[PDB]
Amino acid sequence: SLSQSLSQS
Amino acid sequence: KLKAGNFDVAYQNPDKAIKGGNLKVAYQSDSPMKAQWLSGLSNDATFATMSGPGGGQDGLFFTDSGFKFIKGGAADVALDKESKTATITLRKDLKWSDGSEVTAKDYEFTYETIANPAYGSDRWTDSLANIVGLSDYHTGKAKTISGITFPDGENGKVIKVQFKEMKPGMTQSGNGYFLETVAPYQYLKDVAPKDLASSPKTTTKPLVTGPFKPENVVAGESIKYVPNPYYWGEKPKLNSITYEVVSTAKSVAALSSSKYDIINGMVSSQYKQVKNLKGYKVLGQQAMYISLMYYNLGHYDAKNSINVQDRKTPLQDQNVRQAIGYARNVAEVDNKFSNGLSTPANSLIPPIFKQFTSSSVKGYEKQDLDKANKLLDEDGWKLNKSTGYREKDGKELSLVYAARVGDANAETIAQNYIQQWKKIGVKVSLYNGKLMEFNSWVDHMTTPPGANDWDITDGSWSLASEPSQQDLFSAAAPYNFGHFNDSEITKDLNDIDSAKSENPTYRKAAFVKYQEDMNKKAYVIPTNFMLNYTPVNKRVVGMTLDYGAMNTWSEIGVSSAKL
Repeated sequence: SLSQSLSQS
Repeated sequence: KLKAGNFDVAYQNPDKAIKGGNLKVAYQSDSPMKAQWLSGLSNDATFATMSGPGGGQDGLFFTDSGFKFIKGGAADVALDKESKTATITLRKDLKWSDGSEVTAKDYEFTYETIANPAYGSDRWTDSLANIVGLSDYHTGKAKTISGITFPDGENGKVIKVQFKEMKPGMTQSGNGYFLETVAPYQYLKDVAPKDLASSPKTTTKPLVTGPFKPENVVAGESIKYVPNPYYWGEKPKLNSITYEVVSTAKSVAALSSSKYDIINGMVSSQYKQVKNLKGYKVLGQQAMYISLMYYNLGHYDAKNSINVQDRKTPLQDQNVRQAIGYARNVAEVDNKFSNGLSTPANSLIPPIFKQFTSSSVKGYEKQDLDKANKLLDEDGWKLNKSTGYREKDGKELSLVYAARVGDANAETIAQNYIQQWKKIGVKVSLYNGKLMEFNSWVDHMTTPPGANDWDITDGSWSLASEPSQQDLFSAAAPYNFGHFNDSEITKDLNDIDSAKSENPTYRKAAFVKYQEDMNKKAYVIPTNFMLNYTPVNKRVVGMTLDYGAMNTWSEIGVSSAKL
């Protein structure tokens, strides 16, 4: 992805 | 037996796609959808994924399968080494979904939504501090961003970004040193900054640039996408795409009933169920992903954008941080529950980054209870035989573990770690005695100044597509959830992105040193690498996970109608 994103798992 | 990338990335369907059709997609999430169409104001992977048909929060650049920028997307980017600049050229026919023009100001405005603290963004980074004038804008010293200029004015199509130094990742999407999205300034300019995140205009009623537009958004639940007639590119085949959240417990049944054509984000533990569905083809690839255990080591000063490593805790001792890492049985857990899809991580750089991952770096992938016990001993944490826990100055080594909700095994796995910590004389309890809901956890982690009521937590990331981790761990980044600040680590991070790291041999050495130092300091402990899988109904035409596939929302269709 173009950015770091928080994942639920 | 760990599965290898011997999945197919594409479902090459021999049946022709119809004209029209209604595709049904879900993202597996036990927490409600958080619709936020502005990239700078959104922190979560679930919505970033769900926004894909709409343009992925209005991403500008096409890439190859290695994430290198190519020409021909909504915009092109060109670098000039000796001026230390990037020039972004928006397409002449790039429009918003109301038919208005996307212009240079829309690109600059993205930077304001992150850098002006009045919007409440959590995405300030030291990477952004490398844009001339942007730090001074961020602190309110300057009212404009001097390093961002418009060769053909605010209503032209060209933006120039001036850097302090060039960075090797700048040829690659996800580099973090320049942004890749637009925000509709003319639509949003009258919204007070503090109100923008909650405005209907960024949630239920956005403007977008992608092949589809969100006709309706049901807050917390779903998006109804229809074709966007102002899209510059390939006209879609489908009449609509619905995108909905589905709970972990309802996912498998939703495939059996053909409710969803595609479900994204499904957990490793459900793979055995999904693989046996004859109506579906399962695609897969290495995940651009890391999970890791965080220690709470400080607080975040938002006014001055700095992580301050001042928390008084036994976790300030390196031996304690290391011991707690060595005590976990990550491999045992993965072997029991993950169906071969989760591999204990040896470092923070995942295998997808083939050049800069280091397979020979040693981390905490192998349980070593003997080593953990020795470290605590030597740090003065002596076992009280009467209680079975270690002490110093009559103070017990007791910690709070903010474990998160997950799949059917989440509570079991958390308790498995608590029991391993008991074996090394560390008393660990769950935060408020139960697993934490995800959206609550995110708030708890990101809201400055940080909380003091947890010691250990787990995080996981859908990583940016360029391997530098400045935007996870730099001193100015709110995403450094445990708030460590270490000159050795800061130098390591910087060296990875230095001019000398334009040479890939030098950059490799820099990534190796970083991976080693992070494992030694143990401010965080790498947990898992993953292979991702995605079930696709056999009626879907043109589906592929290929990272170089740039037009999939326009190309994808169905070969027969849904019942």
